[PDB]
Formats: sequence, C-alpha cells, structure tokens
Amino acid sequence: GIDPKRFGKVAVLLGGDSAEREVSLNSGRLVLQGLRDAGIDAHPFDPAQRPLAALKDEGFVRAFNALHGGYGENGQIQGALDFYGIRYTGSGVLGSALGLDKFRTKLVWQQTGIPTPPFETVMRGDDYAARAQDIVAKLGVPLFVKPASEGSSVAVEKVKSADALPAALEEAAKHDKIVIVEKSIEGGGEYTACIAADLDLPLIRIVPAGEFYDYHAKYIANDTQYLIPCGLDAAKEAEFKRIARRAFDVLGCTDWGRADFMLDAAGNPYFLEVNTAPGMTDHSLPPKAARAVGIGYSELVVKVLSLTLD
Ligand SMILES: Nc1ncnc2c1ncn2[C@@H]1O[C@H](COP(=O)(O)O)[C@@H](O)[C@H]1O
Ligand SMILES: [Mg+2]
Repeated sequence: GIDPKRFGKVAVLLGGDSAEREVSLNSGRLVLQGLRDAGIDAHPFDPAQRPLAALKDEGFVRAFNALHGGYGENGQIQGALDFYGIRYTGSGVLGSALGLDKFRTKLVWQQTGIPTPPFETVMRGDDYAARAQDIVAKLGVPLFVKPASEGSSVAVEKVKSADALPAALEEAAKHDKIVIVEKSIEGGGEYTACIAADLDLPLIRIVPAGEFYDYHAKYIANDTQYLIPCGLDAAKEAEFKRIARRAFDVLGCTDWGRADFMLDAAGNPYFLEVNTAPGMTDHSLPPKAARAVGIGYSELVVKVLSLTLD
C-alpha cells in the first residue's frame, strides 16, 4: 500500500537492439500497463531509439528494466544508469555481469557451498582429445558442453559418448575462449525458483518433452510443462527456495530473477545459472508463480519496483 506518487516519474526500458528485442517489447508493454494500472507515472523508453541521457534530462528518477539480452542484461546499461543517477530494477553491474558468466558463477558457488554440477574447463587451443580423455575419466558420460559464457553461437550440447566429446569441445571452443563441461545431472527433474523481493513464490517444475530444456522446448514446442505444484515435499521446497536465494545473493544479485536447478535421483539439487532478466509476458514464469500465491500482475510489478525506493 504505497502511494504511487512515491515512485515519481518512471521509465519502462523496453525493446533495445538485442536478439530478444521482441520478448522485451512484449514484456515491457505489459509492465508499463501494470504500473499505470496502479496509477504510477510510467512511460516507455526504448534505448535503441531514444538517447539514454534523456532519462536524466527529462527527469526520470527510476526505471523498470524490461530489456533482455546484450546491454540490457549484462551490466552495461546498469552501469550507464548508475552513472546517470537513475535507479533501476534488478541487479547492479557485478551481479548482472557475473550472472551471465557461468564459469565465474560456478566458481563462486563452489567456494560458498552452493551445489552445482561438477565440471571442467577447456580453453581454445587445447588438445581437445587429451582434455576429453581426462574429463571423461573424472566425470563420466553424459556431459553438458556449454559456453563459459555465454550462449553466443554455439548451443548447449549433451554429449552421450566419450568418443563424441573431442569434436564437441573443438566446436564450442571455436565460439567461446572458455568452455564448461558439466557432469549431467540425471534421474530427477528440472526446476526454477523465481525471486521477487520477499514474496514467497512457489517452485516450478520444468518438464521438457525431449532430452533437455533445449531451444526447441523453450521456443518451438507447445508441450513443455511448467508445473505448480512442483511435486516436491514442503520441507524440500522450502530448503531449495532458501538455497536458491543464497545462490543469487552470493553472486551480488538482488532479488529479482530466477535460479535454475536440477535434482538427481537421490533428490540433491545442483544449480545451473541465475537469470537476472526474467520475462514478464502473460505466459512468463514470474507472473505464473505470483498468480499461484494470489499476487496479480500489477501487484508483482509494483513490488519489484518498490525495491528501488530507499
Ligand atoms: N549439467 C546439466 N545436467 C542436466 N541438465 C543440464 C545440465 N546443464 C544443462 N542442462 C539442461 O540444458 C538446459 C540448458 O542449459 P543451460 O542454459 O546451461 O542451463 C538446462 O535447462 C537443462 O535442461
Ligand atoms: Mg536470455
């Protein structure tokens, strides 16, 4: 119950130049309506088409970031907004940049007791056959080969056989100077924990129809399931929500986003990444998690924006 005047003049950052301009336009237009439904003085601002300095010059005090990919997510616009004195939703420079770097995220997690798949690295110019032998010996198969980060050119690959690993390594190393090779977490399920301020949001179980939550399962298929309830017992659900929040916090992220994790057959969790720029379309996961606990869309957006006060 915040007087919408306390928010002042608000920009919704949407659109941009990235390959995810269209999810951002969709999300941002809805966010904008959510804020205006609450009587907040909100206005769209597409940084690809307006000069960024206009945020300061036109007197905007804060921004709801609905950008996705590139400068909108990686710390670059975060830094510029801090430089221009504009408060914004989501994580600051370090958290944003670190969240997109799966290598350094996993190092920090390993040092701070956040569970994450065992992994090795391969560098461009390595003896890929030699590295493959050593990695299989340590981790077995299957393996996930992914950018250290991140997703730029070469899609995540599940390697099922030792003899296929050298080629997968060489190809991944052509498009990132650091490649992560993780043990495949098998025999459980896949989950995500949405984080929004102190809201108690339920876990979601992600059930791809195919091998893993690949591009096809995310963007092509209409049959990926996003399940609430997630199927876990109350104690485990509480435990994993707590670890998810610590996993975000230790990276310097602040509490808007999602933490993604796998369970093995024994029910142990292994975190894969954080996402500091989740979607806000009417089919996106944070609005679903919020609606499951009685929080509607406009309420959710207002709550996220409230974290920029004080
Ligand atoms: N180590 C892993 N074990 C099991 N599944 C994984 C692992 N890494 C990635 N995946 C799957 O691949 C998808 C995309 O990987 P990523 O973008 O790195 O999270 C994940 O959402 C999971 O479905
Ligand atoms: Mg993304």
